[PDB]
Amino acid sequence: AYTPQFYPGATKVAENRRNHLNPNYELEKLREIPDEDVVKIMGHRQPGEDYKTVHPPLEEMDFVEDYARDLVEPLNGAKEGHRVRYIQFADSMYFAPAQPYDRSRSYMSRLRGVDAGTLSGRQVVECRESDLEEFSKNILMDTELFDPATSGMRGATVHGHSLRLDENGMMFDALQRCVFDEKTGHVMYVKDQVGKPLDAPVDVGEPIPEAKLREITTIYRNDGVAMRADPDVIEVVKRIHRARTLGGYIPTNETFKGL
Amino acid sequence: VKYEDKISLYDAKGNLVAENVPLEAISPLYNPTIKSMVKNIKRTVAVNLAGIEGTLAAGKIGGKGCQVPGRTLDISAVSNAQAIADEVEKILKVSEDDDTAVKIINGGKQLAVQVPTARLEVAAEYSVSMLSTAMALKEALIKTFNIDMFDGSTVHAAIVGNYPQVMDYAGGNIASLLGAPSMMEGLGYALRNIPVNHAVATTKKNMMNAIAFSSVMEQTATFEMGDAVGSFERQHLLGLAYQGLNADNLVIDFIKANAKGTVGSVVETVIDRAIADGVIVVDKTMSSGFNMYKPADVNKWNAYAAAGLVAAVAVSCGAARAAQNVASVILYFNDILEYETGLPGVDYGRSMGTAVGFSFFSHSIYGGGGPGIFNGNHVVTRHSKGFAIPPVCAAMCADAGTQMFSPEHTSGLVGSVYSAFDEFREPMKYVIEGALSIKDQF
Amino acid sequence: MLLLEVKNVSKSYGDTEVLKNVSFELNEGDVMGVLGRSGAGKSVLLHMLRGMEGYEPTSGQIIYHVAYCPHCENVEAPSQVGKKCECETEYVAKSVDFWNNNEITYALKKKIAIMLQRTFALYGEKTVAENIMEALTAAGYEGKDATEWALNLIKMVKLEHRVAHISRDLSGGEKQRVVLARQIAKNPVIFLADEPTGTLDPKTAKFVHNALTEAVIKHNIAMVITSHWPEVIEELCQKAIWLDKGEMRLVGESKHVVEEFMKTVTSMKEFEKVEVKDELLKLENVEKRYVSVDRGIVKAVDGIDVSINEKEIFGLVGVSGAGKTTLSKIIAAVIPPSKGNYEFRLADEWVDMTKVGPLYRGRAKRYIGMLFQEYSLYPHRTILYNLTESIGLEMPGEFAKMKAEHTLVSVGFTEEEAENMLEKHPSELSVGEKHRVALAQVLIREPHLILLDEPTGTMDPITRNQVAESIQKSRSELDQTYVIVSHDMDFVLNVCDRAALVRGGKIIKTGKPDEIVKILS
Amino acid sequence: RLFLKALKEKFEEDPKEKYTKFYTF
Amino acid sequence: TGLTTKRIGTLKIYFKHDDISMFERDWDYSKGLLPENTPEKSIDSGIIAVTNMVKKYKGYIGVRTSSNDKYGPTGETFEGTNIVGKVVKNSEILKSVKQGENIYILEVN
Ligand SMILES: Nc1ncnc2c1ncn2[C@@H]1O[C@H](COP(=O)(O)OP(=O)(O)OP(=O)(O)O)[C@@H](O)[C@H]1O
Ligand SMILES: Nc1ncnc2c1ncn2[C@@H]1O[C@H](COP(=O)(O)OP(=O)(O)OP(=O)(O)O)[C@@H](O)[C@H]1O
Ligand SMILES: [Mg+2]
Ligand SMILES: [Zn+2]
Repeated sequence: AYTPQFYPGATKVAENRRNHLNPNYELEKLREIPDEDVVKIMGHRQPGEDYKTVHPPLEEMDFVEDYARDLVEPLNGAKEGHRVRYIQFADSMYFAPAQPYDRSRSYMSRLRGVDAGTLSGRQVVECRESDLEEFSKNILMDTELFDPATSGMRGATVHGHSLRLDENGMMFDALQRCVFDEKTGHVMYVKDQVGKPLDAPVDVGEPIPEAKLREITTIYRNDGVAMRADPDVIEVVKRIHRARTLGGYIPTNETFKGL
Repeated sequence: VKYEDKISLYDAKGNLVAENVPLEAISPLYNPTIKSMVKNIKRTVAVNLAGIEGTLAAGKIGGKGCQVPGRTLDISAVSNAQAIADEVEKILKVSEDDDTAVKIINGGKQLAVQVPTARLEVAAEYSVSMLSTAMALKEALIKTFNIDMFDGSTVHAAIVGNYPQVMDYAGGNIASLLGAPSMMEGLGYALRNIPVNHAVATTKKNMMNAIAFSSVMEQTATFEMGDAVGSFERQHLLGLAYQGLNADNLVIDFIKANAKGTVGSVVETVIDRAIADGVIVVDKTMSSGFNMYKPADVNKWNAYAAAGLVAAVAVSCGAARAAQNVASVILYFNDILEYETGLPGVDYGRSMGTAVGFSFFSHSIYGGGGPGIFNGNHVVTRHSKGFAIPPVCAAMCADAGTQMFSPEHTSGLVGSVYSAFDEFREPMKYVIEGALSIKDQF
Repeated sequence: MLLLEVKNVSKSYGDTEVLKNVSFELNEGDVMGVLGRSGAGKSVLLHMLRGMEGYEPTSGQIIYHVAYCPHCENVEAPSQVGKKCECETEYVAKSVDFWNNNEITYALKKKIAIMLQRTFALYGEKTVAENIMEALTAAGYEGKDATEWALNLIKMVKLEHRVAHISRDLSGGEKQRVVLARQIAKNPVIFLADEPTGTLDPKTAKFVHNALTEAVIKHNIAMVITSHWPEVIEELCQKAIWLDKGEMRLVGESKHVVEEFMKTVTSMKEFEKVEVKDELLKLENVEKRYVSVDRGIVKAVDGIDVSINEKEIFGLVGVSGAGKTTLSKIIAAVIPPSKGNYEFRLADEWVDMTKVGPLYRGRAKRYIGMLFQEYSLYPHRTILYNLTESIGLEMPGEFAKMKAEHTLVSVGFTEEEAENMLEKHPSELSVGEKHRVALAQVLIREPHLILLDEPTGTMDPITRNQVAESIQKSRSELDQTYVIVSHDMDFVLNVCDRAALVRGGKIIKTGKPDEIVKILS
Repeated sequence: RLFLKALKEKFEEDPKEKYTKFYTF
Repeated sequence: TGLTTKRIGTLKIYFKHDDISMFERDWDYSKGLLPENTPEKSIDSGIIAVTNMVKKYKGYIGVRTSSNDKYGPTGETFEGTNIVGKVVKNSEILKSVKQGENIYILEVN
């Protein structure tokens, strides 16, 4: 067979990117947020009530006979028939453990039937509501992919990914969805990801210490680990660029001899 | 012969059809089936008689929200139908053994007219079909119901709609699969006008047949653009064979291997297959591991990656049963493959750029419409030369009715007209048969 | 003549004979009743007859005998063998054997209708008309034909007040009737109905029942209907089976069978009296209006003044669409009112609750738990995870298992059943086992005010009496106040003390459940 | 049970006590 | 436990059940309790452990006199427990100490 490498490089940032891309790597969990708390921060549905449906279950609807379409097993939320919801994250440039393109690549490498979108200060994944809640609790919130200070589940107004951290080390939030409770040392979400206030604040845990954030981040920084210390990634990027250029010029084997 | 590449042809169920078929047997310049589809698209006109009757009864000529009081004609086009079709056939007739065919669709409320190829042999462009059909329909309506001489302009406005003022058929009831040649994104872009929804509705929501239809149109268009000329012809033929026609059963094999899998598992299976077939080899191993890969056959590696792209879209959109995932799957399939192997993606980044285009076109308030209206004659989607559009057909075929731009909402007339032809309803089977008919001449 | 046979089939699920020795025969037109306890195997048997994934037999087989067109793939009734097609060809008779990959299976599967238990197979965003219109168009008919039916149909399940209303914004039994009206409108060869009426009130249930007859029995379509609630099994089926834990305890004429079943039964436990203690909630002019620029105003709650007196069980009875779920969601601080006051006496202070936040509604929302009428669990988690880890239990994980077991036992499971159920997924339970698990999930946090939207609905009289004594014991030993929305009257007599009647968003009169009964009749 | 009452009294993380920033003043 | 200042530390019994004896926590020093020494196999008897920030009861210390393959000395799973030390010499006093009583420890390295 083929043993899959995931990312070039020898530094800790490349190792963290490889770990995020690896579906067989168990991400270290750092907090326990209950399922109903994740649902409440998500703000899509009331916990305890049934999922809203967009179509009948796949057994009820009649489709044409398609051999290639029926080879793929659908998701459970697709089997019952559920609306497609989203969960959106903002990641600070100051050593957040997960980063937008890294998030999108890891989501599309690890999860089935997801819709990943990458912006500079935004990253959103869309899926059926039950499966989306499942991997939001299991992977997105409780593991080392999330830090309540340098990252945040937020839709609507997103700003502060490139700004400096506040006095408590948290990312800037124009709507202030999550605040810092100095009596317990924990970050508490007082609003959901879109902005309406929550009736009961939910503990997402305490901020990750900066020393651990240096080890678990996936961003390259001059004050942390720079790409000049990782020449293998730059060489792979340059090889990809040269291969694209040679393929766009003349896509033959003799023109790729100068690769 | 000039290409030593041999392909094995498979049907939509993954069963073997023939082996050692030459690569040029599926070429648009050789395949009789592809020629027949091109000619049929060029000469087929769809006429909405019920729309003409409704427009003339209410005086709804013009465009959106336009209504002329006093210019209302009460004719019965649906009730007559057969007489109008006979008159249109008689006017459009050139020889007695003509290919003029005006058939009745949905009990008189629609017409599917095929103008003869004699009128297209002396035409520099395909627009002779719609203009000739419009003229024949105007004459048939004026002669069948005794329209006054002062209402022929109203009849023309109901049939065609604002044509001398607006160089298009906007408010009319006559349609074709191809738009106006002056409304193309680039020169030679006429064949990339069929949207995804039209291809899905024509193939009756069949996955492999819609993929084959979209790929045949896109690669025949690249031949029309002059792109697949010289050193690019082999790469476009390999792309057509492996992405649309399931050469060597690659798409079906990848889908079967990744029934429970994700996009990354599809990437892994594609790399494993390309290593096993000798398409790619190890270039060098860096200090931190990561043995770099280089293509031993560049065009074959591009074809393998395109087949894997189609399979990844099918796997992810069959897992989700929703057609909204196409842009992300293409984008991050190419990204994961590139940063996993150090190898170029499909179309050397053009597929990824077109996936970014699909992303901003179908996922934002800056976007407009869904993936069902994707066609290569759009500024957003024109950049990939027939490598990003055929996966969208698989995505829309895997959709469980969660899209506003469903094929039923946008392409019911197109499906009812063009599903009658065998080479359009099942393009894969008849393209394979046409390739089989010309095996021995290479 | 004969439609389908059932050979000696024993369905097992890993040393779990959910069903064994099941065999019955049906002809062209007859209603067959499947009567039994909760978890007996009725839903498994109907998914078995439907041919859904995972319901393949291990021992036996079922034969479907149909009519068929080899050029048209239309399946029909076997009686059609001998008649003329809607295409060319005459017809051919097929002994389709399900679970044998027999082509026709696909066409036959399209020709059979199923009413899923506690699952609304509707498009949600396609209103009421387009949902039914879809059914017609999908199955065939035509502009006029469809229109005629659509209107004739919306009349039968009684939905003329919600025609352009979005079906996602409907209310429980209304969605049930919408799914029903979608389910007749396909011309089936068989209509498998799992709990066709639902937790529906007497009157609306009667309409559903007559609608079913008016249609399926007219087109002599065989009926397989389950209800472990007999009075329907009799008024609908002529031949009914009684099974117990997957084994046919009896197979007879429906009348005798229902008799025998009802003898096996138990009476209620009329608990001891209780004195209540002070007012806890006070709602003053609560209104809830759903205004649309395209369908009119739906005044769900139309001015409602109620008071709950602390440790007491309060009932809310009414007809479907009266506004009970909207009221209960207003009480639970889930849906804010358009107008009106709600104060909750936490201990002596009345927090104004139409104010969001921990400083205001939150205060009382810590001790408010609601079981929804359209409930759900977490299907990717186990039952033990659902009671303990999914909601957050304030105890270490080693000691949460016996707490969840105690809660399941208090709900009305045995020790063996609760032990076997803990390491299981919600998809492996029955509708009624899932309902009791959701009730335990609400109860395990021990909130003060508990809202229970239809606790019963799929419980044998015995299971219902169980859930009932549960609520009563917890109210007295734990002074928990309850608000109950229900349709079973005898539950209100032997459980509730101060029920209220809701009619079109009003409160009419509040009083004793017997007084409410003589007001109703 | 006695153990259930002991667990409830010993492991009750009261939100008013643990999160006085929000539920109080 | 106070071993930073004196030579003998004090542990207060917080909760007790058969084999398990959990000690009190300090909600002032339990801040950077990242998962550090998480068990890989079944925990052996007489192992002192502290629950990390993963679990809700972070900082609580405990020890059990038996061995199990699923739960740590504090009732949490292995991913929520980090092993800090073990009891070496003196035993059979954890089974005869009531709740709220203080036991005294001495480091022997
Ligand atoms: N997928 C499954 N795997 C294992 N056991 C199952 C599965 N589905 C159902 N069961 C069990 O099989 C038995 C029959 O369940 P079924 O849903 O048929 O009950 P029912 O008679 O319809 O009762 P109810 O009134 O609750 O609907 C129950 O014990 C149920 O827990
Ligand atoms: N979100 C909504 N938008 C519009 N109308 C709604 C909405 N929710 C409920 N309604 C309508 O308001 C009425 C009251 O609904 P509610 O769910 O409160 O009824 P109910 O008394 O619980 O009935 P049932 O017995 O069916 O549960 C119904 O006719 C329902 O269709
Ligand atoms: Mg059931
Ligand atoms: Zn037929």
